[PDB]
Amino acid sequence: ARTVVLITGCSSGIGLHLAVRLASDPSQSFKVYATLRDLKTQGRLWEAARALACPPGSLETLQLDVRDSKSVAAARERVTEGRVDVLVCNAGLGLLGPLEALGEDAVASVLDVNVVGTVRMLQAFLPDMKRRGSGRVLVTGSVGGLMGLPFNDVYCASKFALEGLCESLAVLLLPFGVHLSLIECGPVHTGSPEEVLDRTDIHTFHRFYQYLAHSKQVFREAAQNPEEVAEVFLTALRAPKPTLRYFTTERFLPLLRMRLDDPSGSNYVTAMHREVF
Amino acid sequence: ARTVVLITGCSSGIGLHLAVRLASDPSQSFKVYATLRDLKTQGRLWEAARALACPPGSLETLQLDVRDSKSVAAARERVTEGRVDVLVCNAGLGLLGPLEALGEDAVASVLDVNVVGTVRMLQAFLPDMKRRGSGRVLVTGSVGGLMGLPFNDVYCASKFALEGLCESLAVLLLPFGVHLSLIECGPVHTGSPEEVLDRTDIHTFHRFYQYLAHSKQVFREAAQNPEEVAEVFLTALRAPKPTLRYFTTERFLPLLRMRLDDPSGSNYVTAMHREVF
Ligand SMILES: C[C@]12CCC(=O)C[C@@H]1CC[C@@H]1[C@@H]2CC[C@]2(C)[C@@H](O)CC[C@@H]12
Ligand SMILES: C[C@]12CCC(=O)C[C@@H]1CC[C@@H]1[C@@H]2CC[C@]2(C)[C@@H](O)CC[C@@H]12
Repeated sequence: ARTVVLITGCSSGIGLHLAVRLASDPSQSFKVYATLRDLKTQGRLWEAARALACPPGSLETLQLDVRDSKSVAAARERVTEGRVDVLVCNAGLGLLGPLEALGEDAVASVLDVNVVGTVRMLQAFLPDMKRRGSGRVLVTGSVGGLMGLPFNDVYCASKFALEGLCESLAVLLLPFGVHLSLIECGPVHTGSPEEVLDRTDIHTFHRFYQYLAHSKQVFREAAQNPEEVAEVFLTALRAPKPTLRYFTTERFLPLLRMRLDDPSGSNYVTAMHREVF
Repeated sequence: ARTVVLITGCSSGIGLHLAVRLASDPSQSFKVYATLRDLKTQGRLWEAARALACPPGSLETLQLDVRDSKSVAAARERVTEGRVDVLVCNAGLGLLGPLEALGEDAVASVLDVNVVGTVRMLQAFLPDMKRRGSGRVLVTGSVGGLMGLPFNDVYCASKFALEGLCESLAVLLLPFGVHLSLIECGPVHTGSPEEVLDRTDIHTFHRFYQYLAHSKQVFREAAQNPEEVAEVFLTALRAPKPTLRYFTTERFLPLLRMRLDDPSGSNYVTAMHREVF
């Protein structure tokens, strides 16, 4: 009857706002499983759910740790309807800093949550979709998945990885009737200094500050409401033939095109260096 | 005096051929540390070294496991010259199959060797390069880093990740005088069926066969000599101002451009589906 949606990473941000947008939809078309790594963070989702007056039974929370394939399987068994019509792979971690200041565990964690975590969800959920010959997968992407950003080396690695993962899968899934799309987000309004200085050189440290200053100004001028981003997920959801990629904004497309039409990377690296520094 | 080169993944392929090309250079400009995960595989490198008559002391082998930051640090201490002029990040794993048939450990291993392994090398070696204000980093890339290939979902994820990692770093390293370049390789002439069938559906299994058939024909028609690929690394090495990206072939550039100029991904996914299936 209803469209069953399971969303990862609902404790804040896009995931939180998408979950309550869908559950509160005036048409009541959606049953939403909002999943979270730590149940102690669920308060914010329930406060938003109340604000939007989600009908009882339109929204349920599950604990799901995308690092643990047992946790993934336990949450899938909790989908009482026995299918997922829309899977939204949104859990993700950022990681910001000079590459040599990043702990090895932090690097592996970002990769595990952002890439392997999405692999675990797709392994768990794609089979029943392929069998039914139907289902929609939406994956939260980033501008940092489409072009490299300084001091985001590992975050960008992880978001570029989701691009390759999803594009590869889409080439195969086409004749199966299962549609996968990336939702490419720019900024969204959702170590300490001594720590970082201890792990890098003064010149890199200064470039980091410059990057942070520029980033803050891009964010204050350009950040989108998660309400507006969530509606782009909805657009993808309802598209009779969805495309592989949706963009939540036109903002970064000129930078992207400059990347796109000089494959040597020389124009992009130059332009981004000037843009930031 | 000599240009000190440390290359990862020298047991076969590009890494093996690049190592002996450099060590055997008639000019004797290069001292090469060819590194390998398992020393039992070093025979092939030494057979090639003899064939090309590398002078004694032009080539040394080190054991290096890019999964282990202690192994990385132990090999760096073995660079008797106390600097690395050229770091070649080439170790890599493939992974081929229906996504749901891939073991979780195999997925994590590919990511660890191909992405985190390269992060470990850059963390270990970039600091002294930035300090000197000089050094060249060359990273073995792939066509699968630039466009998604069906049944290579995790391999492509890993090779897309190297793109984001390197591009992000290049934006920063520009004013430091340290130059990083990807060398984008097409095919290079360097589970059992019951296993895979047990882990997927018959229809995906059949698409896998089709992909393998097409792949084999692309390889037989298009595979390059690693001798020819190694010379593209040399070109990058010697370029007074290197670009971010070198391509070893023009072959896949029409497919890439079609990807590049439809950001929605719709033309690429369609064209690649038709190309393979
Ligand atoms: C990381 C930031 C800033 C913080 C964030 O939420 C993600 C966002 C993605 C767009 C980036 C931006 C930093 C400034 C950049 C790099 C602009 O120059 C162009 C794209 C911007
Ligand atoms: C994985 C393969 C085949 C095996 C290999 O060594 C890597 C190589 C990269 C180019 C791929 C190719 C498979 C066939 C493809 C997908 C062609 O259609 C275009 C690019 C090709």
